[PDB]
Amino acid sequence: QVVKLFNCWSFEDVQVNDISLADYLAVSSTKHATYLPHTAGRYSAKRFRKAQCPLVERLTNSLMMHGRNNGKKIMAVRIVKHAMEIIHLLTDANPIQVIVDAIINSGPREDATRIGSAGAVRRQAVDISPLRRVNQAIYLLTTGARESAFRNIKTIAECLADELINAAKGSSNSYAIKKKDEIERVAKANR
Amino acid sequence: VSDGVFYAELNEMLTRELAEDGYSGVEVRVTPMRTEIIIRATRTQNVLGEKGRRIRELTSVVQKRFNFLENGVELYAEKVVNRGLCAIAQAESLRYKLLGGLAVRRACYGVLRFVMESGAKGCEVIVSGKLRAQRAKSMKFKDGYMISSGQPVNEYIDAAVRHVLLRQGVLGIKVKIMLDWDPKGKLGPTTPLPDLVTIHPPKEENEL
Amino acid sequence: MAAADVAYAPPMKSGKIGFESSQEVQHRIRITLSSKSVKNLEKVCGDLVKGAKDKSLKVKGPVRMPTKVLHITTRKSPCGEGTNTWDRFEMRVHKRVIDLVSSADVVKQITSITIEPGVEVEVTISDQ
Amino acid sequence: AVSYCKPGRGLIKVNGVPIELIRPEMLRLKAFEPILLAGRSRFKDIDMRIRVRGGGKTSQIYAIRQAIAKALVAYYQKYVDEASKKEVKDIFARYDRTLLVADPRRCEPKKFGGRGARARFQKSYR
Amino acid sequence: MASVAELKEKHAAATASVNSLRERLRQRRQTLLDTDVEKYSKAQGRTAVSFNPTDLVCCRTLQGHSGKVYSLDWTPEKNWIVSASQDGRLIVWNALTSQKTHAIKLHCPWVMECAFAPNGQSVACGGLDSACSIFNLSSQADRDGNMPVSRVLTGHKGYASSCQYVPDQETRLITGSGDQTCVLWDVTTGQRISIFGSEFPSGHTADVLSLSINSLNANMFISGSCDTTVRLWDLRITSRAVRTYHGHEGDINSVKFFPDGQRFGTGSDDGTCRLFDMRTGHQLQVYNREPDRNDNELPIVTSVAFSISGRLLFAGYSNGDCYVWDTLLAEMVLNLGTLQNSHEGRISCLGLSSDGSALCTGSWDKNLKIWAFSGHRKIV
RNA sequence: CUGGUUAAUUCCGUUAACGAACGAGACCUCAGCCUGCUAACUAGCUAUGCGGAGCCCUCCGCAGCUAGCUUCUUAGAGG
Repeated sequence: QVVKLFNCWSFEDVQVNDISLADYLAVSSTKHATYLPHTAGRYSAKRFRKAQCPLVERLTNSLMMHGRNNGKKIMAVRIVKHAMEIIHLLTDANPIQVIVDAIINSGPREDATRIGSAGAVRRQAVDISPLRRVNQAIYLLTTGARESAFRNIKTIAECLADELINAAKGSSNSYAIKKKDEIERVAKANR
Repeated sequence: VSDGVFYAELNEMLTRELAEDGYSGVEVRVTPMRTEIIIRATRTQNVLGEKGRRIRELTSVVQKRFNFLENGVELYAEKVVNRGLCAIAQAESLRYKLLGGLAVRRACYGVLRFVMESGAKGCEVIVSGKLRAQRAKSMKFKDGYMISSGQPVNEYIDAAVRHVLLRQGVLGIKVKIMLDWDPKGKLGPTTPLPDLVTIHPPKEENEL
Repeated sequence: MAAADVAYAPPMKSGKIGFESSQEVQHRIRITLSSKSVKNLEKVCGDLVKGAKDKSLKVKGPVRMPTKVLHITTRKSPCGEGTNTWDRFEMRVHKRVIDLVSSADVVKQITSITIEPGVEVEVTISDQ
Repeated sequence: AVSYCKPGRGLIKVNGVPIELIRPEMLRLKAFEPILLAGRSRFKDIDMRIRVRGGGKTSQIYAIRQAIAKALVAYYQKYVDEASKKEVKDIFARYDRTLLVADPRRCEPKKFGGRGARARFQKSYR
Repeated sequence: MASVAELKEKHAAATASVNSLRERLRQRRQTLLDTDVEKYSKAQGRTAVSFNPTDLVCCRTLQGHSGKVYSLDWTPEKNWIVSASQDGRLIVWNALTSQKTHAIKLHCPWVMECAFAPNGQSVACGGLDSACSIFNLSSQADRDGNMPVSRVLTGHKGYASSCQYVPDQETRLITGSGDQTCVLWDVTTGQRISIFGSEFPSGHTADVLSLSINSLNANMFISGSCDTTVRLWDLRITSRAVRTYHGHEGDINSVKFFPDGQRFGTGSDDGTCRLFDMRTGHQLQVYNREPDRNDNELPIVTSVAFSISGRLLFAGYSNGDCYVWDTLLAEMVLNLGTLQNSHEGRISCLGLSSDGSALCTGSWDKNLKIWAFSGHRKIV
């Protein structure tokens, strides 16, 4: 067997509980998954399931960027990798499973676009088509970790682990869950 | 770079001497120590004059100017191979009416109206405003085909320019022409090149 | 056993003088011909002809090898002024083609020079 | 004897493989693989096919890649070993095929057109 | 030799001269070759002793060429079949199991020309690229096909369209090529020993898409091309391209000799396949599907091959079937039909084994089948 | 005008029109233009040596246009 993925963690044991979200969360690729970094142009066809994924690719990838300045994906891959081992040592559970718990908790069911029509501006609440859920969620988890790292003596690999474990536990301490249920609260109300 | 310099320095010198000049266009190839300078011209006569002093004094200058090596030179006469594709005379002849005038409009059509008659397939003549010494109004008229730009790089367009110092006022210009190409046959116009065949019944016929 | 210092001596032939004879054994040989034009289409055709000539002469020299590229690309917003976009790359190659013979006879030099096909091709007989 | 070289290419930098089959040691610039690319995840991209296959001792790969950064080096290195095997064995055609092969990519840096502050993000004004 | 239909006369003096010369030479030749034709094979064949059961079926199904399988030729040992495909790949297969021994990534697309050497050593193919590259076969485990002293033997102006070995290695090439010319070559050196160049009818002026080597001494060879002629060229002597038939309306996109050597089957792209008798020098037989109802997607087309006995012609067409014919009788023995259950595709090549036991068909659908007959009579 | 399509009076299908130019595309350009090769070697690989190194087994260096071919380099063709 000899599982790879940084050479320490499996990924075909990782369960996605939300059936709708699961069918867009690729933990398996054409031969099986891996995480080793690249890119691969498949564009953006619509209606249907429409792309292949990796969460782990999105998450490091949110980190290099958000936030902010200066860093690189080699640094970002390193921080995800450090955050994943910090997560495993504080949960004793596969950190790929813990990011899936964080993404499902941090991925709002409904969202709230701002439309001007007639003489005024309404927001009537909208869909959030599941790649957008996955993302809002990752981003908020990353922006939280970034924000926590800016203003605390806590490595961000730790801060990412800290935000990710709080989100993957429903804890309103997390920026990502707190913004998720803020968004669902406005989207549910503005009808 | 230094091999480059010589092409550029030489090219201007051959252009300036070969300016107004009532003759017709002027290649130069400069082989080790010698200049061919090929003039395509009727009034080959004034430049040569045989033996004398004439032929050498103009040359000699170029050498002492910027170039090269303890010798003499050579000079050859030519004709010209249906004039369009390059000259001076073509340019000057329209200036040689744009001296004294003549209906300005007539020259435009007229210089174009010739050349087409010798084939040309398009020709575009173009003249600077300040006709009647009023405000500018540049003129066109172009007949037939003709392109410098869009079609392929190898349409083989003669295009030039010239200038006209009238008394009162400049009358620019830029004549263009696209005809057959440098005398030996080697037509290739405007991509695609079509051709099929007619028929085919067959028993003898084809390549195509 | 051991003790190796390696030279060439097949005999004969090496790149520094490609030995041939006679004329008191020819001790001349190293010529380099570097032929530099604007346009390729013309060059190639001249270049091939040199290769052929060597082949005829007695002892066969190698064909054209055409090496590395010289660009000056200068882009000016030509002017207005003000002109500061939709500016310009007119970009200029000049190309260098270096053709040897294995043996540089008296006879080679003289045939090659007399009838020399350069129109725009600038070709320098060279030189120790 | 044994030495089969099929030369891939995909990004700048050139990998010549002459492979004589034995124990699974890996060289680059004729120097040991993990240690030359010490501290890298992209280094283990290469390592992927000299484990996973169920062949370990069947490839001693001797690799030289010359000229460009740390990152580039892996993607090429890999391709070659697969392609060579496919020619001999038609049953390990499903070795080449299912484990990913073949991208030039062709998206290595792009033209710089004028006005661009980088090349393509035209000025903040004008 | 082929009667021409009444055509409306023109009243020009100059042409009559044209008719004069042309008709004077062709009728004078027509009265000698024609006389030898005692009967036609079909007429004579009526009161024949019968054929045995035909029982070919696909015994095994093979796969591995990347693109469309263009061409095949079987090896003399009865065990290898090669084959070349548009991707540039050349595969040598042993057919029964179907194991792949060798593969070389050869070069061009349009590499529709793989042949087996009489020795068994080598293959040639080539196509777009303008060369034929040779390759020895070895037992070596490593199998880099590409280096083992290959060689670009040939240079043509245009695209190699056909190649074939004679009965020997020493004359490894007899070619007719897109460059138009046809050429005989000496192998090691690669020099063109001689060139044969002739005409529009007659020689071939246009591209040779096939030629086939005559079976005997192999004194002559017949070629086929677009100029709509089947032209045998006298290789052995002065090389006046010797004897010609131009029966066809359309390309004779193919040409294959009988094992007897007596006939060749002209498979052409024009909506018939025809058989031409080289010895008598007249059209012996016509293979055509005369009723308006009996039409397929395309009428019959590109390629032909013979049984060892010569009784059967198995043929590939663009329409995707094979109609099997009794050559002598003129009957169709049978229809063979293969693969899809809707939508067409070319069957471009079909080639007999050396022992004659079986045939391999390659198709654009990207599959191969080998059909075989075992036993004298029906199985079991 | 229309009907459709497309970056594109782009092409098609209609039409009181039938053409026709000029832009666009095509074209020369560069990105991967590669690829098996034809071409030569800068150079690469590879061979053979030899100065040594670990303890010709393994490894570095350079040696001779010395041997050949090649991803590099390079021009072409095709593709």
